[PDB]
Amino acid sequence: ICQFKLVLLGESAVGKSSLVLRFVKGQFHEYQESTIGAAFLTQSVCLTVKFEIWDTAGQERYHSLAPMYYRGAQAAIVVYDITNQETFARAKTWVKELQRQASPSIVIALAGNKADLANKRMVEYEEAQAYADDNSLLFMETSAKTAMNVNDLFLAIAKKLPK
Amino acid sequence: KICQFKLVLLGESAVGKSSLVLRFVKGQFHEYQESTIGAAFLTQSVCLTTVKFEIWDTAGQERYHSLAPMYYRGAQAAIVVYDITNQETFARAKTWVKELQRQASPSIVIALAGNKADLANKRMVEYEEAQAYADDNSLLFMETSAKTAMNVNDLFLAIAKKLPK
Ligand SMILES: Nc1nc2c(ncn2[C@@H]2O[C@H](COP(=O)(O)OP(=O)(O)O)[C@@H](O)[C@H]2O)c(=O)[nH]1
Ligand SMILES: Nc1nc2c(ncn2[C@@H]2O[C@H](COP(=O)(O)OP(=O)(O)O)[C@@H](O)[C@H]2O)c(=O)[nH]1
Repeated sequence: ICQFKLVLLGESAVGKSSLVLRFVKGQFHEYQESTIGAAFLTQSVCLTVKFEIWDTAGQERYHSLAPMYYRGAQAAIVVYDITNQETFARAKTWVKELQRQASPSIVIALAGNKADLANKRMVEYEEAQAYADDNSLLFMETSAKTAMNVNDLFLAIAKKLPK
Repeated sequence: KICQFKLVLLGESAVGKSSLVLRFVKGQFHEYQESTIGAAFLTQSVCLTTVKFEIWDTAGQERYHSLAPMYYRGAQAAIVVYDITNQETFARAKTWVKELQRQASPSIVIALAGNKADLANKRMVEYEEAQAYADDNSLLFMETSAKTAMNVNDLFLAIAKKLPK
């Protein structure tokens, strides 16, 4: 079993907490408090890769916390909301921050969350894909609400990590 | 440069959480008044860069550990209070330190306050047990008196110095 630390980043309300709860606990409850209720949570994927997952919900404003959150992190997911263009712009700022401040070996994924609300889409799939490709990022659209692509994002990260 | 943070107070009922908050925020103490800060939260600052605290009291809510998600969400600091005249309160402070370490952001700054230190002629919690305990858990520690204001401002100052700039 390989075990790694993974951090979730992104604007408040994009779905960071929901994504971690869906992956770790299997479930979703709408309008819950925006937190994972735990200092960190753990879950695995079999190829076995075990993730210790740190959420930044409630802490998004505090970029000087970066040293602590990124120390010993092997992976990160930057999350945006596909219905909110500003959150995609914001995601780029965190991708940049990871690139400048996290370990040079960190595996970064971008998640376009709330893809169940594709009718209210404001960030084009092809736009985020090009951006992800330009930055050597993993990219998927996700829905914590339905579970669409949630486990599979963590699996894609697991495959990119060292053995 | 005003950094503003959220701070939560934990500890057994009657240790002095509400008194400590009112002393820092309003400057004053009134003995035997209701165990509440009379506000959803209160704000006060410390100048170093000015650090502003939005302070949540748990007085009246101590039983309900299931509220922790809401209280700890977006919190950057916490103070766990005990009463230096009451050993069970110190034993209890350890339970809340453990709850914060398990359930709050890993980045949270945690302080330990031995309150009612003005009643040193009724002391039952050894300062050295408390200090050793604080050291083992990477906590800030001071004894305080909401009643006289001894060390109350300086406790929040010490927390402010440890928080991110
Ligand atoms: N429709 C939809 N709502 C979601 C999704 N993920 C999260 N939410 C909701 O969006 C709000 C914010 O989610 P939350 O996980 O707390 O975001 P966080 O602040 O980034 O941790 C809550 O009401 C969630 O239930 C999703 O994939 N689809
Ligand atoms: N002697 C003394 N009494 C205090 C001190 N702090 C609080 N008290 C008193 O202890 C009682 C409980 O305090 P309170 O602040 O309501 O505790 P809380 O339930 O933790 O909010 C009240 O009668 C306070 O006036 C202190 O530093 N010294």
